[PDB]
Amino acid sequence: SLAGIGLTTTSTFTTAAAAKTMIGTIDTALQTATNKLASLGTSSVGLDTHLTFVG
Amino acid sequence: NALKSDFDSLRDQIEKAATNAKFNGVSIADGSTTKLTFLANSDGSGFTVNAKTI
Repeated sequence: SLAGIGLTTTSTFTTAAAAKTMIGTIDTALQTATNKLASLGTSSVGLDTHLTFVG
Repeated sequence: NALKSDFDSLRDQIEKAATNAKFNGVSIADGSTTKLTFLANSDGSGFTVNAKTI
């Protein structure tokens, strides 16, 4: 969620200079979001493997 | 007097021709601003074009 990735809701850029830092903020947000989703995918594969073994 | 009036007309013409050269409200020939910065990199770094008032 917006708090989770550090975006901070109701956070915009009022001038043409805050956008120069918003670029980097969105880059970091995208990086950490993709990392979290990769971890979730790994966990799902683990669940599948253990289910097979339990069978 | 005729040559002076010709001179004055041509000067007024230069002024009109100079102040009308705006695209989208922004221009680099009137002298309104000191420089224009465009995007040049996917991270925000800019391409700088100084202003050349004419």
